Amino acid sequence: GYKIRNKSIFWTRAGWKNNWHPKNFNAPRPSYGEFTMGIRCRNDHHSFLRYVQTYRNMSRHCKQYFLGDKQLEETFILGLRSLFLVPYDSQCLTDQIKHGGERRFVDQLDRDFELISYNTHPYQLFTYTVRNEHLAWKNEQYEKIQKGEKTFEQELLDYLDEQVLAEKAKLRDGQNFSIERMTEIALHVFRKARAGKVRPAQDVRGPDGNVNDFLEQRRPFEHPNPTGVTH
Amino acid sequence: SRIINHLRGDPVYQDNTKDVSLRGTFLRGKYDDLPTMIFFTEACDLTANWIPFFTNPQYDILAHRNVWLLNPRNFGNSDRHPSFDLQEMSDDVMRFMYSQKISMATLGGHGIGGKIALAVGCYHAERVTGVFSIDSSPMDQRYHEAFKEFKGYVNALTEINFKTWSDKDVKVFLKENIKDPKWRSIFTNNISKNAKTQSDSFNFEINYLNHNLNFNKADSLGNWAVKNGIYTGRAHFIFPEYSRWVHLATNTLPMHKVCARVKGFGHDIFYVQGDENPLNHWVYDFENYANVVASKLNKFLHSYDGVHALLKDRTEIGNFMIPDRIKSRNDSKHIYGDYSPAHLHHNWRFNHIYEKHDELDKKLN
Amino acid sequence: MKKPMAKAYEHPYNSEHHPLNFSAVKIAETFHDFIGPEQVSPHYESFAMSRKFLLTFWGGFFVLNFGMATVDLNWIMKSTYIPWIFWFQLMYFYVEGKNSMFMPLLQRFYRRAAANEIFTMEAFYHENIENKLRNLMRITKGQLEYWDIHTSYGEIRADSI
Amino acid sequence: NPNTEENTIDSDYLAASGTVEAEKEITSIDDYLGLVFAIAYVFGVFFYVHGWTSMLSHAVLLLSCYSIIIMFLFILGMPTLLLYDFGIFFLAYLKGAGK
Amino acid sequence: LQWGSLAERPMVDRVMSTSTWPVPYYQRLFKAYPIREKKDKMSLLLSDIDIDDTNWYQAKDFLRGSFRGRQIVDYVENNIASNTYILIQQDVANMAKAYVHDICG
Amino acid sequence: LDDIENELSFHAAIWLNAYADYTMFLFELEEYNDPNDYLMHENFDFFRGLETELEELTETHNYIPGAKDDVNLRGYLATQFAWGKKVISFYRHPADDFKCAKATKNMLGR
Amino acid sequence: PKIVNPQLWPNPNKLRFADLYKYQGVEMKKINDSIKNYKAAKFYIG
Amino acid sequence: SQFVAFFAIVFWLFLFLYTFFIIEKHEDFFSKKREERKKKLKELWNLKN
Amino acid sequence: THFFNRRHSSSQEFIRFRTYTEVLLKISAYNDFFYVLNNYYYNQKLILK
Amino acid sequence: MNPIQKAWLKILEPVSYVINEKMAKRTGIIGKLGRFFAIGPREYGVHPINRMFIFMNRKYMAFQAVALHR
Amino acid sequence: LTQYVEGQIVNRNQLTLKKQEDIEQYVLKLVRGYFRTTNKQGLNINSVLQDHGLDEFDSIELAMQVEEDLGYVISAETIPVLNKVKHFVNYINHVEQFKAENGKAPIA
Amino acid sequence: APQNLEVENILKRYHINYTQALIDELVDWKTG
Amino acid sequence: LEVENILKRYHINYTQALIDELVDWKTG
Ligand SMILES: CCCCCCCCCCCCCCCCCC(=O)OC[C@H](COP(=O)([O-])OCC(O)COP(=O)([O-])OC[C@@H](COC(=O)CCCCCCCCCCCCCCCCC)OC(=O)CCCCCCCCCCCCCCCCC)OC(=O)CCCCCCCCCCCCCCCCC
Ligand SMILES: CCCCCCCCCCCCCCCCCC(=O)OC[C@H](COP(=O)([O-])OCC(O)COP(=O)([O-])OC[C@@H](COC(=O)CCCCCCCCCCCCCCCCC)OC(=O)CCCCCCCCCCCCCCCCC)OC(=O)CCCCCCCCCCCCCCCCC
Ligand SMILES: CCCCCCCCCCCCCCCCCC(=O)OC[C@H](COP(=O)([O-])OCC(O)COP(=O)([O-])OC[C@@H](COC(=O)CCCCCCCCCCCCCCCCC)OC(=O)CCCCCCCCCCCCCCCCC)OC(=O)CCCCCCCCCCCCCCCCC
Ligand SMILES: CCCCCCCCCCCCCCCCCC(=O)OC[C@H](COP(=O)([O-])OCC[N+](C)(C)C)OC(=O)CCCCCCCCCCCCCCCCC
Ligand SMILES: COC1=C(OC)C(=O)C(C/C=C(\C)CC/C=C(\C)CC/C=C(\C)CC/C=C(\C)CC/C=C(\C)CC/C=C(\C)CC/C=C(/C)CCC=C(C)C)=C(C)C1=O
Repeated sequence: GYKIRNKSIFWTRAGWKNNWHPKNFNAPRPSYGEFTMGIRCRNDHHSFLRYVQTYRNMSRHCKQYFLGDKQLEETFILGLRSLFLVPYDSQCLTDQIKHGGERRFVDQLDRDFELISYNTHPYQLFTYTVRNEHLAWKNEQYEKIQKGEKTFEQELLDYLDEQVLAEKAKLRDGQNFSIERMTEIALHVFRKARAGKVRPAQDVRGPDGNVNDFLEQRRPFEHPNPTGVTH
Repeated sequence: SRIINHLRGDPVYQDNTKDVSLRGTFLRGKYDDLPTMIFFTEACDLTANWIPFFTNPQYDILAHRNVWLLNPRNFGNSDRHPSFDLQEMSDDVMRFMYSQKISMATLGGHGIGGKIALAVGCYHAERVTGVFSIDSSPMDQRYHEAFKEFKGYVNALTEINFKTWSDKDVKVFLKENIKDPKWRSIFTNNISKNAKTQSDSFNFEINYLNHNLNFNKADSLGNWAVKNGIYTGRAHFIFPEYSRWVHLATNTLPMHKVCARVKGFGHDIFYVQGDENPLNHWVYDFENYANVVASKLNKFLHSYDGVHALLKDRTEIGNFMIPDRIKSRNDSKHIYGDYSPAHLHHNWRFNHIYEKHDELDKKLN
Repeated sequence: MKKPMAKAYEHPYNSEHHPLNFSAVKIAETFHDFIGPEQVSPHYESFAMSRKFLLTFWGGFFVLNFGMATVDLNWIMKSTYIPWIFWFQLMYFYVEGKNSMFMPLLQRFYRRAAANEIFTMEAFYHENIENKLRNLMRITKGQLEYWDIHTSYGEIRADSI
Repeated sequence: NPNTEENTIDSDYLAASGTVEAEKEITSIDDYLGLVFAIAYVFGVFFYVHGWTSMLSHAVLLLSCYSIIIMFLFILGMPTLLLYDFGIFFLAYLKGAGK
Repeated sequence: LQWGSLAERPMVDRVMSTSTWPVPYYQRLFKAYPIREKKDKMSLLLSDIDIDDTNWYQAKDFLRGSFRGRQIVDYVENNIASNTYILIQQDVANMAKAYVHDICG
Repeated sequence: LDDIENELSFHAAIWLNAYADYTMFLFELEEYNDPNDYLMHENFDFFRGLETELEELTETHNYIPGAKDDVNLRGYLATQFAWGKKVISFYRHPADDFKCAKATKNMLGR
Repeated sequence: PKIVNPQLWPNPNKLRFADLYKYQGVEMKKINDSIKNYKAAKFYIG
Repeated sequence: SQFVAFFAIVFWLFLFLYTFFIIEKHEDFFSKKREERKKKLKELWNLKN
Repeated sequence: THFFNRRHSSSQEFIRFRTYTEVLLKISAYNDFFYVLNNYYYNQKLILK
Repeated sequence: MNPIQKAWLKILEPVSYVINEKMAKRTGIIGKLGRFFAIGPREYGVHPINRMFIFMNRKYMAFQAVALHR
Repeated sequence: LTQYVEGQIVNRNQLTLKKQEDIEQYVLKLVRGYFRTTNKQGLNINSVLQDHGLDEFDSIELAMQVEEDLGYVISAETIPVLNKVKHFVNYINHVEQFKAENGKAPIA
Repeated sequence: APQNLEVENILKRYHINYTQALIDELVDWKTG
Repeated sequence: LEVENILKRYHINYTQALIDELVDWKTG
């Protein structure tokens, strides 16, 4: 498609693709015991234990609002680990960060936990919204099954199972029903089923099989254009 | 066999410009009822060179539309007429669509074939859903170095007399005069022997073409006249980054000048990122150029081709309402408001799908 | 099928119209609700080019309206002379003079060129991401070749005996 | 479209060019960023940046006259707060060991 | 429920429109988005992520919906000496040696 | 034999799940066209989850662009001709300050 | 309340054209969210 | 010239003389975690991601 | 910057790691078509061979 | 749609019957008058002032959160 | 004392092991119950958690579950040394011995 | 149909990537 | 050389042995 042509795109004054120690004038310089009277420094060796406690806090304080959903707790753990494994897997040399990458990431996670303790972190609100929509769709499938009715997902699977039998009963020269062939069969059914949601299937024509739907249409009288002029 | 169907005919020299019939290869799509696409190859280029492009499972173009690899007049298998007027050649396609029972079709082209495809949209816009032009622009190319070489090769090809020259004489003449490797191979494959080993001859009419190019006037195939007008429909242009035919500096302006609905670069006009190579004009030979052209072609056919001008994409069909001009409808007791424009079936003229769906609609009510 | 949970937690202070947290996305939605959608014109010529004579009348009407109202227009012209000379001689180089004199000052151009390349990348987003997936689909298909070998082991064992 | 509208192109890249200067290690950019805005109306008078405040008061340069005072007071307090951060040893940080 | 013809495509793909003169001058700037609803569509961020823990976790979720799948999950998590659930086959050692121990009979 | 029959089954189920991920993305990508002609909030709806990540940056005051991105490609494109060409350091917060100060026998802390 | 329809044109089917009927509902839904804020602020304002 | 010299002396040079950053570290657990994490993902890197 | 990097900064010679939101969307926000395609693959290849 | 528009609809219910039912479907001058003054939901009924407040309120509030969170 | 379990409020019960055989059975059931643990039957007393798909962060989740079942308050300094099944068994023994000798819980 | 298998097996031994269009053209080339 | 030409059109690297098997397939 399109590639960056500038060969010097990742060059910095500190080297190639260096986002851990950008070059500045006030560079770090060593200290000597014999010659140093006093010092004001905030660096310590408390980041490791703060990294462990922050995980326990962020994990436990978030499970307070999971209502015991076991599958949500395990999903959250996988997501929480992806946030803590950033310094270990990134291309950036996190052990070479300017003034200590360990302290920087620990203080960054503390700001996240502060929002977590108040149940106002955007990851939390996003989890509640996503899970509610998922449970509403699972409850819809459950209520249809209790009524003995067939779900829309089960009808697709049974329809896909019968199309495979039809395509393989004519495939005698070759006998490799590859995953590529299976996929394009399911995708073709999906495109017709997706278009069928906005225009349902009334007759044998099937989902979205009416040409009259695409003739000239007008807004209903009880719902005109609310935002702009029509003429 | 089944997917590749090229109707066999013999070129007929016609005195009347209206008794001209076009021949070509038809490629059947994967699905039952799909709109058709009419594609024109470069001038003096084989239609078969585009078969692997349009029948590539990776690109899967036939999943969208049926493809007609059609030859223009004086080219390949079609009838011969000395005139190369774009309006007369455009009316040839309309008689072809009628004889083949095609109501409306997508138009494509490569190089000069791109000009021909766009000309049909200029003269018959109501029969054309869209135009996809590959490495071309509606501009006077009589002074482009790439066209001058093609014009020079056709002139040198008039020197060969098939009656007196032997096969070895022709092979030497082509290698020495035609330095471009692709033009050389194309012109060799155009040489064919008639029935009863009468003699050899080019598939294209070399006399009629040479006079058109050598005269170098308004009717030349390199020229784009103001007479052609404006194309009002959907148009997409794709060409290499370093193309000898379309220069990115100024050769895009003709697209805005002729095509009314072209938005600009990055929306309807793209360049394929590539190196400087005089053979980059033939995008189907290189996979890098072909992959980008095919993806942009699939995007055009799927979402932009045959969509109303004021709609963004095909996704807005049925959910976007277009403003109406006042006093535009015959009904006097009409409350003017926004409407969604009507989109019709691709061959509604020659089928009864509207009559059949009317009766199925009454069974519901 | 096991009975799923009735509902997850519902935050008592987060709504779709009044989101608790802030971002430019919600401001973008409230902004386009204010200016409204794109005012699509159904005509064949623009409004200004079709009413050039009429717009010229009202343009000069309001010029005369201001001119007839402003009795002291000459006092405003003279009071504007010094700031007109001052601000144009002071800012000439930074606006226009830099293009042919001592320094170019191409900072604003560099930002246009970076945006033009980003615009092009977005235009080819489909092609670039599809090429990236083809390599992942190649690795995925390479791992699926092992299950295809084991499925035929039963046929090999049957014919081997 | 952040890539076609030159108004957001200028403002986005300009803001990014300023915040990246936090790598120069002056101090917390979250602190002095507000001082940059006030300072920009002292020297921005040269570029007429104060034009949008012409009707906000009876003095066109009201915001600029306050900003030069803010710029003077907060710059004067920077060395004072630095000596406070040093502590009682602050004189050793300046001159070093006595003689 | 009706499915129509598998050989045909949706009617949206088959409907078309052509232009004529005169033509509206207006060029559309943006796509209309009057109502902020994009339900039932998956996020396009899930594009080119490599294999990870979410793959074997979601595999068990869908496998446990079947009888045969429940047997596979319980057997793998109990009777397979692997230090990870991200199973990667780079050799046929365990495959070939499992065949020679069975084809002897 | 039943040990590898169930091992290769779960192994295929993992990579079939990844195959379905890539397939369903290309399926959803068909409804996405002209990324330059969408509104700001509609483009973020296609890429659901980007608004949430943008809110986390705002609520934690990580308003330095590209600080939590491993490859700030946008940062490199903006600084191709910048004086003192540099990008923001990884996970740099605008409020943190690691400045030190020492007193030695020499002046100015030397 | 019921709205008198002149019936000068047939309205589109709700199942075939669902997007045309949604704007009215989401508009009142926004107001309901604002009323929740007005009621919850009774003790602070009071 | 005076605009550059003002900020280059009041803020840049002034803080260069009286402040600094130490080169010694008190903790280095990121370096050893990244090495162990790299061995855990060796099989995936062999597939060339 | 966030919208561009999260959609254009990935490369094939590096591993793209899943974020928190991308974990929740794959596991708890899949649509019906995704659910069908996985069970369709599992039934045809792992069960029905 | 807002409750004030619904309150208008309850009061204009007899007026809605005279214009929409009787006058609107007639022909001539009475028909043109009824179709022009038809009663229902408003076309282009959005209030830009209300929308202007919502935008500036959300934009200014995001600034308050940054300036206060120190 | 009560917690939600699948949307239902269930009273949480605490265990008191006070026996070597019961501590080993609890830790094995604890580690096997974790959804990231591989080769659950190959897990024994001398099993390194790394060999079963567990890292430093999984030990935190396991230590968090020990506080839920036993009522312990485990400090952040102790968690990173629990990398084997034997380590959990010895730590639980040390906590029971400490409370039996000092009459109070260890420092948290 | 039978001629398709003859060409496909020939292309199979040379481990050459083949498409149905190529086979249809080769088969048409044989009859032609 | 018709067999060579169709193979050339598809951009398939062909050996001399393949061409002979195809020619023999048609002639035989
Ligand atoms: C009691 C008696 C008195 C009352 C009686 C009643 C009288 C009422 C009068 C109202 C008249 C009817 C109103 C109709 C609409 C307004 C008229 C109009 O021309 O709009 C069409 C015109 C576009 O129409 P179009 O053809 O359909 O658009 C097609 C394209 O999309 C357009 O863009 P494109 O680039 O794609 O296409 C080309 C484009 C090229 O032209 C342009 O695009 C213009 C480029 C300018 C934009 C650059 C950015 C600068 C503006 C940024 C925003 C500033 C405002 C917000 C900030 C401050 C907040 C308060 O258009 C043209 O070809 C030429 C355009 C017209 C000629 C030049 C116009 C100059 C005068 C109009 C502007 C007045 C400015 C203020 C002066 C008045 C003092 C207050 O609108 C504009 O260009 C902007 C004007 C918007 C309205 C504001 C002014 C309203 C009053 C104007 C009255 C007539 C002028 C009087 C003063 C004349 C001084 C010389
Ligand atoms: C250290 C910086 C300099 C400090 C000196 C004092 C200030 C300069 C005063 C005179 C200005 C002439 C030089 C042009 C400078 C243009 C720089 C510029 O405007 O930025 C463009 C630049 C990007 O635009 P560009 O187009 O790529 O720039 C290239 C130029 O267009 C052109 O491209 P270029 O590659 O050729 O530029 C390279 C640069 C090379 O500069 C250097 O490398 C510096 C030289 C080495 C250091 C020497 C200074 C040593 C200082 C220590 C000694 C001090 C002792 C004091 C007492 C002791 C105290 C203890 O310029 C030169 O080549 C200078 C040679 C001058 C040619 C002279 C030929 C004979 C002319 C005879 C007639 C003269 C008539 C002049 C009329 C009156 C003046 C208008 O923007 C930035 O870099 C932004 C960051 C700012 C950089 C740091 C601040 C430097 C000052 C920038 C101005 C303020 C920007 C910040 C506010 C922005 C708005 C919010
Ligand atoms: C017109 C306006 C005029 C004024 C304008 C300017 C305004 C100035 C305000 C600036 C800020 C002032 C606020 C100071 C905050 C103090 C807070 C505090 O208490 O923290 C303690 C803190 C010391 O604690 P540390 O450093 O953190 O650590 C301590 C070590 O751990 C400890 O290590 P160690 O145990 O080894 O140390 C041993 C011990 C040893 O100490 C000794 O040397 C001992 C001395 C001998 C005692 C007598 C022994 C007698 C023995 C008799 C024996 C009798 C027995 C004989 C035998 C009997 C037998 C039975 O040293 C100490 O610990 C004592 C240090 C504490 C002294 C506090 C000094 C601040 C007093 C300020 C007075 C005025 C405040 C007014 C503020 C009102 C608001 C503006 O004090 C400071 O940090 C002082 C910082 C001052 C820096 C700011 C200077 C700003 C520049 C001002 C002058 C500008 C001149 C140029 C002007 C140009 C035009 C603009
Ligand atoms: C008008 C709208 C609002 C605008 C607000 C202001 C916008 C500012 C936009 C960013 C410009 C900031 C300039 C900083 C220096 C950039 C150049 C650089 O990094 O030096 C590298 C330079 C340049 O090296 P170079 O390699 O990058 O470029 C060399 C130039 N060429 C390539 C042509 C050879 O190298 C140095 O080491 C010189 C160090 C001198 C540093 C001087 C900095 C003084 C100012 C910084 C402190 C200011 C504090 C102000 C805060 C006040 C708080 C109250
Ligand atoms: C608290 O934190 C903050 C915010 O929240 C985050 C902000 O948004 C903001 C930004 C502020 C804004 C975006 C608002 C900007 C508003 C501005 C500049 C002025 C607004 C002016 C108007 C809307 C004009 C209104 C016109 C009128 C009131 C006159 C006409 C109305 C009349 C005569 C009605 C008579 C009034 C009454 C009877 C009073 C009773 C009150 C009622 C509501 C009764 C209404 C009755 C009926 C029948 C509708 C700030 C500064 C802030 O500090």
